[PDB]
Amino acid sequence: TVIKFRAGVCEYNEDSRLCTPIPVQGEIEIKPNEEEELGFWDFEWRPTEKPVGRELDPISLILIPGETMWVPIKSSKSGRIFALVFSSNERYFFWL
Repeated sequence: TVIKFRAGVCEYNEDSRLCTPIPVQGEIEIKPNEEEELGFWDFEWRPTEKPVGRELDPISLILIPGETMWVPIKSSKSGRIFALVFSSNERYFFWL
């Protein structure tokens, strides 16, 4: 049952090395893992909403409280960007 929801991603700037929220809203897709093996609510994102001059694409997101660390706030001035980082390079940032 790949359900669908509405959230946002997080673009990064190499000139300042920062992770701000993307102006595009797009949407996510709740998924019960590829075959309900890890019970991981795979969240598939995709440009299916109203963008703002920034063309994006589908981004497979994962949710594991026992593997990827949950980062709702990165100290300093920050609204609410839920970012999950594992250890190698599977670290994505999201904002609602």
